[PDB]
Amino acid sequence: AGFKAGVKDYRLTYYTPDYVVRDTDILAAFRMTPQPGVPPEECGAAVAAESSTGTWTTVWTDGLTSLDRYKGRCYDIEPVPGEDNQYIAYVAYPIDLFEEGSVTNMFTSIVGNVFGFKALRALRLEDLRIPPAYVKTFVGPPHGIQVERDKLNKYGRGLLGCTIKPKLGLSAKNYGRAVYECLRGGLDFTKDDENVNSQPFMRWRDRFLFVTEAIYKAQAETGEVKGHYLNATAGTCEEMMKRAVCAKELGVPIIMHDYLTGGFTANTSLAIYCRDNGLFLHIHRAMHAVIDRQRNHGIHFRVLAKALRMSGGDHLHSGTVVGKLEGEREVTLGFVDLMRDDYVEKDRSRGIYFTQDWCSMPGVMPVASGGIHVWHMPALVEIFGDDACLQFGGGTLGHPWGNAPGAAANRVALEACTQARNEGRDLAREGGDVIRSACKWSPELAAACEVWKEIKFEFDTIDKL
Amino acid sequence: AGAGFKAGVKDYRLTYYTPDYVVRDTDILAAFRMTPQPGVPPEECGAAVAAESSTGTWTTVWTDGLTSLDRYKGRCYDIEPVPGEDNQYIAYVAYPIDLFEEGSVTNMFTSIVGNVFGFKALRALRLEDLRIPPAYVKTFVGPPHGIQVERDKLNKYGRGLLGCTIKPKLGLSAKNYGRAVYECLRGGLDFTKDDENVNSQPFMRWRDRFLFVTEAIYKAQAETGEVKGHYLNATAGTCEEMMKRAVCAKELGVPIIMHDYLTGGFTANTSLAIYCRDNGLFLHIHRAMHAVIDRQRNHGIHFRVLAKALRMSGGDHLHSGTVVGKLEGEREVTLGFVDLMRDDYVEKDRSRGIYFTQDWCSMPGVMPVASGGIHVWHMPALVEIFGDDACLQFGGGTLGHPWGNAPGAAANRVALEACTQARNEGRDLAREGGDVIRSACKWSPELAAACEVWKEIKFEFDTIDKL
Amino acid sequence: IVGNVFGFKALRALRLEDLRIPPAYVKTFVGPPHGIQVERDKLNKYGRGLLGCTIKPKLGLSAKNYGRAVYECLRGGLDFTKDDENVNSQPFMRWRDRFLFVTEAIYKAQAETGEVKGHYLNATAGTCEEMMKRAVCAKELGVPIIMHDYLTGGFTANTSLAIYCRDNGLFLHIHRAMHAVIDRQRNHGIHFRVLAKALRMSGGDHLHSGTVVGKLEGEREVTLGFVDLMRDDYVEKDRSRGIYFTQDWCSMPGVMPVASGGIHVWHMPALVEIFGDDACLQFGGGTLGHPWGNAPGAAANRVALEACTQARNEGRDLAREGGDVIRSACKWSPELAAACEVWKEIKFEFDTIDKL
Amino acid sequence: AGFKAGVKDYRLTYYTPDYVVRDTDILAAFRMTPQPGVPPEECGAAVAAESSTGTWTTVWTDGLTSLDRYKGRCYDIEPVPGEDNQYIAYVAYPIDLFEEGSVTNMFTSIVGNVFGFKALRALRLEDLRIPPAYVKTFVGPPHGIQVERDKLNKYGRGLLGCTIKPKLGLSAKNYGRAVYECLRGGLDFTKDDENVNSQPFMRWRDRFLFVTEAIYKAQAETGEVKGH
Amino acid sequence: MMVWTPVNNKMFETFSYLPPLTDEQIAAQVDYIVANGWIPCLEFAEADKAYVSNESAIRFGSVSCLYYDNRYWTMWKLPMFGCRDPMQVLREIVACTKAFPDAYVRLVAFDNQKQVQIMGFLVQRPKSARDWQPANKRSV
Amino acid sequence: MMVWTPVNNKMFETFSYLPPLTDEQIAAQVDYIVANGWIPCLEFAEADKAYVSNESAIRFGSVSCLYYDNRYWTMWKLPMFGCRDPMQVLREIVACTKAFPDAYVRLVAFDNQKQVQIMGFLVQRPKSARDWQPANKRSV
Ligand SMILES: O=C(O)[C@@](O)(COP(=O)(O)O)[C@H](O)[C@H](O)COP(=O)(O)O
Ligand SMILES: O=C(O)[C@@](O)(COP(=O)(O)O)[C@H](O)[C@H](O)COP(=O)(O)O
Ligand SMILES: O=C(O)[C@@](O)(COP(=O)(O)O)[C@H](O)[C@H](O)COP(=O)(O)O
Ligand SMILES: [Mg+2]
Ligand SMILES: [Mg+2]
Ligand SMILES: [Mg+2]
Ligand SMILES: [Mg+2]
Repeated sequence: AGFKAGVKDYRLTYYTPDYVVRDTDILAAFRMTPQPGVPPEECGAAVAAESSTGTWTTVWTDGLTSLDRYKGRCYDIEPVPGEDNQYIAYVAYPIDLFEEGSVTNMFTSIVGNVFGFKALRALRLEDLRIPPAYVKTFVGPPHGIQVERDKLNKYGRGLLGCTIKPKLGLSAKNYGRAVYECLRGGLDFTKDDENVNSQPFMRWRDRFLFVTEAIYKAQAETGEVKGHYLNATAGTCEEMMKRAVCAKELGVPIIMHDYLTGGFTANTSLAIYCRDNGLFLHIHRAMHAVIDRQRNHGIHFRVLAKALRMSGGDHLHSGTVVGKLEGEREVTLGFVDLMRDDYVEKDRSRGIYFTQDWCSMPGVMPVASGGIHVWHMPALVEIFGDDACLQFGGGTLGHPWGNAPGAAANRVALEACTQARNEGRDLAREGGDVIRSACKWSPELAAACEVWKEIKFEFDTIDKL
Repeated sequence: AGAGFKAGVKDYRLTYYTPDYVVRDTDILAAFRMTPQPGVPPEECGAAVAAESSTGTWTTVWTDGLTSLDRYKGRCYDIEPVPGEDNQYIAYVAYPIDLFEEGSVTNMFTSIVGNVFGFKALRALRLEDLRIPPAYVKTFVGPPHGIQVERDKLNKYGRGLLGCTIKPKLGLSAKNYGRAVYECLRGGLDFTKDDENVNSQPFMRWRDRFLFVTEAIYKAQAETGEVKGHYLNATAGTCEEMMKRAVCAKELGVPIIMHDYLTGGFTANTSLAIYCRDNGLFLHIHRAMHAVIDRQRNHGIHFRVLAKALRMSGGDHLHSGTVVGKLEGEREVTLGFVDLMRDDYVEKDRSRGIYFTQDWCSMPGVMPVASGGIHVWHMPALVEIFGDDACLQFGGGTLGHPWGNAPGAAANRVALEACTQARNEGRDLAREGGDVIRSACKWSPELAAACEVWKEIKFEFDTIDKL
Repeated sequence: IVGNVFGFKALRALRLEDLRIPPAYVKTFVGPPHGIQVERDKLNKYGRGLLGCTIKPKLGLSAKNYGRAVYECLRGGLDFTKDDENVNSQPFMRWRDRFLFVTEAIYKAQAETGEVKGHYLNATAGTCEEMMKRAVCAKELGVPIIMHDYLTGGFTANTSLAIYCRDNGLFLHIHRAMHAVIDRQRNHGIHFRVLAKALRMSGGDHLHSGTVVGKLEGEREVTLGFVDLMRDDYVEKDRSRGIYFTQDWCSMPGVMPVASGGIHVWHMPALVEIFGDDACLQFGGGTLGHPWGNAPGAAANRVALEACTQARNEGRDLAREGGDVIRSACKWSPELAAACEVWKEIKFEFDTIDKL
Repeated sequence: AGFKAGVKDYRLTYYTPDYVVRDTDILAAFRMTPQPGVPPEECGAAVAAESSTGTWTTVWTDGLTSLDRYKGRCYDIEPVPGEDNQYIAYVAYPIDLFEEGSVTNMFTSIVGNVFGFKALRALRLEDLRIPPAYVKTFVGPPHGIQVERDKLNKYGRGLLGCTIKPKLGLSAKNYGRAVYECLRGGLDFTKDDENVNSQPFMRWRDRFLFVTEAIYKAQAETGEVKGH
Repeated sequence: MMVWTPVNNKMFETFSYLPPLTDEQIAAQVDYIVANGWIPCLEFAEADKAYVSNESAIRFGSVSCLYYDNRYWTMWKLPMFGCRDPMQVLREIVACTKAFPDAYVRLVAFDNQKQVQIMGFLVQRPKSARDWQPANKRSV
Repeated sequence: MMVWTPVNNKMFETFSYLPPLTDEQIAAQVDYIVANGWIPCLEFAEADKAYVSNESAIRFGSVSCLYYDNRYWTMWKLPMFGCRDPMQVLREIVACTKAFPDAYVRLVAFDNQKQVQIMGFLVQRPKSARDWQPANKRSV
């Protein structure tokens, strides 16, 4: 075989339907919508080529190396039930293609250029099979669920959090004031809003200081370990690290990072710093829905969640199912398993396209947050079980009696539901009764229940399987 | 009694829909293409977007009263219906400058696109444009050098710059990389580059590559007597690895590195841009993953916003699309954001997707890079679309030449200079481009061979990202 | 001395039995960070052997469970616990989590008992940089003691670590993991006494010495010989104990011998008789295998040691009366009685490979 | 299954002849010589136990974790042809047992204590199967053969080296003198003897300097890349 | 509006925001442990060692993150490995509180697959304790 | 199963795990000192200075490794250099405890060749001490 200059079909090299995947290959499932007149085999082959080794015309340099060894391979194509022009194209990437420990590099190949090809109309990465041999190159999360519970000395129930509100506009001292009143009422954590970084109305270091006073006051008052996710998200790696360092020096338990808006490179650095200095790292998924909302195009959240598990985080927001932000039940249960568990079998009814073996990488604590209140508690406990953090921002700071009563109401509701489950009660059916029973001896819960009685979030789901 | 705290849920529009608000010259403005769920009034949907990207949540909080919501709240101040759409609106939101961390693109995105795209109350949402006011622009370091300084340091004037991605994308050894690089640069290309996904890998570790490529740069430069560079990829898994790679480039005395700003991220990118400013390295920006975000008309963020964000975060080059090559980019859309990348002042112009007048207040312009599936026959159109202030890149269009890299580079350089000369002489490249190329073929056998191989090759498909 | 010569075709087998390290060479070494006298002085512990204990199972315990086991062991009367030699940092337990929980356990047990406590935190690592990071964390937690596997980590790393320990006042326990690959066979390799001398020069406050009576090999006379080479300032030639050369240590601090591996309460009289007070005796299985748990296990070992020590001090012959000493102590110590019952029949008696 | 204090055979937990090895397990092949009266199954089990999770008596803490998940397993025993008391015992170790990137840790488990057990007369580690998932945790060699040839620009023949002699006793300048004369005659490399470090007769930095002069002299003279 | 009292209103992690558990409610929690095959265990502490504190941090550099004293309590006997009898757990609660009538005592359970404590709650506080409130006095 | 008590079960290093020493047992320990030619010495401390503590570490950077207060006690007179008479040691124990009836008192001996304390045990604790257990109450 000599060098022959010119354009030929991608499928001649990159469509290999008889390929048997290797246990070290990274696998991708792409929901692919080709342009009219582009065979799905060619479209799949183009995706495989331009995310691995190939370009639009034949290059002579292929001959200096072994394309068989390195090429990405479209090895299977599935039609999508109910769609005339949608296919699941499966692509295998040899492990040699990837930089060890770099989520950034993995994304750069797999989602770098292919989504903009004129030859396709839409493309969505649904899933990735990360093989143990690649998983093992990552530091992964600083601590993980088991270690987190162990350091906090908290067992037998979901954790409780709360975003301070209003989102922006509060002074540093008022932030600490709100934090102290929230924590002292029964919440384990509070947090900076994702967009609270450092601003004219409140500079970060002032906030860290006042919040630290509040954490230690509430802890001493209640006798329970308290934390507040102090935001390290910043414009530069240097500012981000300065903020992490200050939290270390204050001896406080937990910081947060917006992994998508800050980015994987910054996030991985931060996760490593957290591992080395024993800080918990809460991950906020700000901007995920720009990428993961639409069924036909983008990247499903389950891939963003796997990427975060690899890059590093002790917590990651998972959605609520029942709250103000979208997340269908089956989809959510699927990626929650992918975040927490060591081994997750293929299960298309939950959007799990590949069996995923995490080879002992620590599990990430799912955080259910956004538009939830006391009446949601039974469903949340039923959906998530104990290994989750449930967060009530407005559901605390919107309580008619203030933050401490608000926190108490949420903590009462959680513990009542937990007790009821433990006793054999069915939370899906008896949840309303559990809450109403608790209302009899908890005036804080009764007041919360009254204010939010009619409030539901029920809309047509966009991100359907 | 005046206004007390009243617990409970009320409509967002009672606080966040302010159609009579007169925007301030320091406000950040956002244009959102919004698709509400049935039964959600567009005013309420716009108000929810404004609220949940600024100060508000789903129920009334008492803490509002400790501060001034009027001072801090995002405001949906206008709603435009979309011609040809029954359930699409442009919602305009104004954000006070106080909401944003100085110099942090990360923070700006976190507010404006953080949570609102996932709201059950909407079906789809797309950020079309942002008005970045001079008072906020001034908080950013911005690009390490910019177009004028770049040309000045390179001593290159009067034509587009020429680049080229080495191929195959992955799988080449460090020495073969430098071999390909030398052969490309010596034939007349100004630059070559690492593929976006070439970082450090088992088949080729980064530092070996940097070394061999450095030998290739200096060989080609001495041979041709023209300044040469190769965008060495600093993209990495961690900020520490990224910086180590930048440092090595600095110590080798080479001109230019690259970063994948979206896959690496804005926090890392801004850090790198600052390092590049402080050590006089050019920073080429690859927009890997942009199309995940910017392809679809109904949902995501238009590339023009991603381009503004990069200009603020910092980069000397940013890929702009080709219009005519293998990747999508409609002409009018592209011309619009190219102006937003390069120019100091760009007037509102909806016919090019420019929703807001944008004043860059002397922040340096970013060099557009047209790359992807282009070859010699595209040259007239590329020169016509972009003018001189662009870098045109031919990866396959160089390494796919039947005679090898140096002849491939020569063909591209000949085509560019012929088109440039023709334009300078008064010729119309849109009409006479084919003739210009054919004339050059008579005295350039390298060009003739390139023209023959790619004669029939075009990329013409229905456009997804339409205005 | 051992670089190339062992592989020469012209020989069938070669074993380095001994080295005479002259004072003029001894004086070029920093040597052990502290040594026996300083160690006793900083711990405020005198008049009896020290007691240690390896946490078990070797691998597979979480950081918090490690600290849990540690606290229960130390509070019952053990002076020290330790990471297993192969406990470094792993998926089931990362090092820094362990260091933190173990620190809580050390301080809890110390406050509870009113005796100084320690746990040898393993600084053994894949790189010098990781090793140092682990030592630094121990320093910053204010805890007394770390450990290093000097042979698997290596002499270059070990010497560095010993110097760090000297400069920051950390005790350095040395585990001899892999020594038996080298020192087991009579015809070929390097005898342990040379490996012990090398360690003393490179630096360590403790070194494992064998038990004689436990699960791992160590003949009595051989052991007594190298124990003297580890502890003493001047050791005369004595071929009946494998000492081929008179060794003058020229005031280099002595290294504390650590008797560990397959030993239990009934071995106590022999251990005290063999080693005397200047040794650390370690009971891993012999603590965590007690039927009532770690604290009772520790108490049984501490009772046995103190009874034997008292008996020796009173003029009793531990070689002959040891069983009687233990049985007498059983009458007022239910913890010891329960330990004695479980391990009554357990002995380790096999043909010795490493014979003189 | 409660905690039962006391000593039991290692083989009850650590001899698993029906175990199917996982593709991520580290495997070891031990040439094992048991003491008389110690069954090879028990001896192999002892080796597996004491290089992984076990000690000489039952510990209660096993119950807090999953021994099945973590234990080393003697999964096969081969008799050695021509030997009455020698066996190859095969042990599988879960990947979870090992620190990523640490040869030190791997050796510490597999060869740390088991070679000294009274219950065996001799033991030799013949081989290890390092699985890709563990290989991938290592940085590995700085360059490797291909990169080495590429940086040296040397292809198509073996490379030539040479240890300077006498082993010890030469001065720094005489070291450089010997090196220059060696390299200029056609050797690619020379080298310090293994035991040449820094010593009274020749301190390291003096040697590095004189050798550097010699490398560059021979390189300029021959036109071939030289090293020491 | 009722005001959550900051005096003396100490809590005790899981279930301490509910009314004090009846014997029937405790028995039901024990049934839950056994039904799931978890390992029951009792832990106890004297009043001075009951709540999280910071005293050891005096010995530290800048490494106090997630370090607290008094998280560990003292084990009562051993974890009840293999226990499939709720009555056995209840009898150990009686034995533990009898031996230590002035101590804080908590019942916990371990899962050996996740290797983590999977449940826990207080079963005894000393009668001398006055740093806590009855359910109806938590707010005023 | 007996449970080792964590309350108030403070120990005192060598021989504190044995039943309290009789006068005959103390005399035998003194005979051991003299037989070996070691230097007897008595040391004492008031209750507040008896047990190892950390208070000075407040003045430190990251240098608290193997630093504890209350390791040093107060010397009774001088070490009894040249003493070859056990009765003399016993008489000094009497004199020391008479002068300080409420103090902790320990008997130690020094070896001047190794230059280290070579033995030691408590010979008196204040009768007001209640932070320790009799042998048969150490477990419950
Ligand atoms: O800014 C907010 O809306 C929140 O602080 C919740 O506030 P409330 O508790 O007041 O609703 C969280 O950041 C969102 O839940 C993020 O969404 P997700 O978890 O889906 O990423
Ligand atoms: O990986 C590639 O395909 C390229 O190297 C071009 O190769 P060829 O020159 O061989 O076509 C560029 O990265 C794309 O142009 C990126 O797309 P865009 O510029 O649109 O971001
Ligand atoms: O891993 C082990 O087997 C031990 O923890 C002992 O455990 P047990 O107390 O449970 O026996 C020690 O490391 C050995 O004593 C080392 O051998 P040596 O001292 O000869 O170097
Ligand atoms: Mg938020
Ligand atoms: Mg590319
Ligand atoms: Mg061990
Ligand atoms: Mg040699």
